[PDB]
Amino acid sequence: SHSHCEFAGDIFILGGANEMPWEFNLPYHFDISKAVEHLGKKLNGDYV
Amino acid sequence: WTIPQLEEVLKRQRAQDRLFAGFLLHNIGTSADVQLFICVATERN
Repeated sequence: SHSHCEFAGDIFILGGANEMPWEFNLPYHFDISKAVEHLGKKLNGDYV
Repeated sequence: WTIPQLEEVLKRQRAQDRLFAGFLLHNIGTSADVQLFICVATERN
């Protein structure tokens, strides 16, 4: 039938060979709202 | 359809053009079915 999708963005993270391994103990927020409406949906819509 | 009147039907069937798909299958150990899906452009489903 179809599968309609749009590109959102790119996120870059540093990483070292000898780095003291760590975890982000808190979540990170990134804006996504650019293309959810471009996909023909409202902010409270459904998507993946 | 007895013998002397189906050969022309077979000739007609061969004369009209056809499309086809090919397989090279072998033993798998358990009898099973095969399903064909025709993916077409629009993404792809």
